[PDB]
Amino acid sequence: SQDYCTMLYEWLTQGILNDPYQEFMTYDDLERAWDTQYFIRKDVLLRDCDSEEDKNLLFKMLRTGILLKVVRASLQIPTIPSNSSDITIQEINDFADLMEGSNLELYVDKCYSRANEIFLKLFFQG
Amino acid sequence: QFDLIRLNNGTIELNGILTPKAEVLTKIEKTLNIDELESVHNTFLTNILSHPYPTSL
Repeated sequence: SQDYCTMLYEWLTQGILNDPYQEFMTYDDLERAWDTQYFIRKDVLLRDCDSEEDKNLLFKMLRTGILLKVVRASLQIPTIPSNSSDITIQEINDFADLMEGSNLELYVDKCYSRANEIFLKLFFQG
Repeated sequence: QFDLIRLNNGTIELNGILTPKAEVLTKIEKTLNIDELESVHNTFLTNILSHPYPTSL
């Protein structure tokens, strides 16, 4: 799980998804090019999402990464620094620990919040 | 910095400006290179050459 959670980490904290082996819960179109379509890979999801809580989590996770992707695109930066919104998101060290308990929910909320605060700062003031 | 492209179907769609003015919020010369300068020259020729007949005159 180390690589999977690494892939996830970057998606959630940087909006960076690099999935040459198609493992990830999501992917997009466009491999001008702004009409990005998004896809949910139901078959590789961590949670089946037949429950409201998991559906809500899934979408928050997608938004997190999407908001970050937009910021990177607007700023034309490869990465969003730790010196941006003052939220530190630790790496996933243990996948199972993240799956255990509502750790995804809090982890993602932190991630989401960072994506959201950064996004909002730029959109409102920039 | 609002350069739009007019399409023949009447739609005018922004392009080359696909950025929020590239504002960075938290804080350098827009010069032209050789081909860009050459392009400006050819652009001129196009602007007049591509401008009822010329023979009405």
